[PDB]
Amino acid sequence: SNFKEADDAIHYRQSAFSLMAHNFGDMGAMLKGKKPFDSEIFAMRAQNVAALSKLPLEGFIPGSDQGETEALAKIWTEKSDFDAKMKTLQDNAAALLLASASDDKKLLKQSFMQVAKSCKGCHDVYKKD
Amino acid sequence: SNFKEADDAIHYRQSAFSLMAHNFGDMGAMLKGKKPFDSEIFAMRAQNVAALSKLPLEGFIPGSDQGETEALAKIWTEKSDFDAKMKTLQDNAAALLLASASDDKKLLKQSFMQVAKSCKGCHDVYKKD
Ligand code: HEC
Ligand code: HEC
Repeated sequence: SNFKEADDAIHYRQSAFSLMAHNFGDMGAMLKGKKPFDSEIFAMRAQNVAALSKLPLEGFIPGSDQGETEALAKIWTEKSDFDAKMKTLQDNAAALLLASASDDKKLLKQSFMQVAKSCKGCHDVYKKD
Repeated sequence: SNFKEADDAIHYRQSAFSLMAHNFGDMGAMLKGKKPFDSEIFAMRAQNVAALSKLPLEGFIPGSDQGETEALAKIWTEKSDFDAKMKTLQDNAAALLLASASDDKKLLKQSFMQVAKSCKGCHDVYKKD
């Protein structure tokens, strides 16, 4: 295994998701007008989200559904669909990174919403209530 | 500020460092023979370390030296030198990513050691004992 104990795998994936959320939420705040929009900071965030999105799958090792985690056990009996949702997150984050190189606000919002749908769609099925 | 409270900034930088350490340590384990060396996994790790190294500086916001943190207060009275160490970490991680595209083991070890010196050199000065 890549981790000494199961708790290390849980902490790893949780930390990657938390960092993803900070960067993704800053993009959302800018698009929603909650803070000033800045195209360079937006692109920096999109790069961070794309890089961070490659990290958490590693942490979903067998046997790491016990203890202090919000990951449902059915992740590991439906692992093919789970992995496919994670892969789609990657593609969507790559599209948002590409969109961040342009200044078309509607295309930015559209690409952002596709990533957001990836986050929520996986959570609704595979994260504890 | 990019963070709602100081504890959020602390958690952010701590999480980025923790993820960096997992990826960096896997490269070290492979170079030291503690686990089988794999050039593709090594390159994946080098990319992750380079991406993650761009994240933690954001978290060192003014006033976030109180509470549950190992960051010393002198980070903020010596912030120029601190930032310069972080920038050098970036350059070193970029060099290790470039080295990971080749199969020269001595050059890989040399580039890895330069990053490791960045980690320890900053810790020795700016992280609590
Ligand atoms: C499945 C394919 C997921 C996708 C895509 C995204 N997330 Fe998620 N997330 C998932 C799980 C199974 C869990 C629980 C992990 C655990 O071990 O507890 C999470 C958790 C989070 C969290 C909380 C992290 C923590 O501090 O404990 C956050 C903030 C989070 N996820 C955010 C997030 C965002 C912003 C996403 C899209 C950009 C996203 N996740 C995708 C499963 C999946
Ligand atoms: C200064 C310029 C640093 C460089 C370069 C690196 N690190 Fe570091 N690290 C630094 C500080 C000030 C702190 C304390 C942060 C806090 O708020 O507590 C840390 C902390 C860590 C940790 C512990 C994280 C945690 O879970 O709390 C780790 C595992 C860590 N740092 C690893 C690490 C590695 C592997 C580095 C090089 C690749 C590296 N850091 C560079 C300051 C600095």
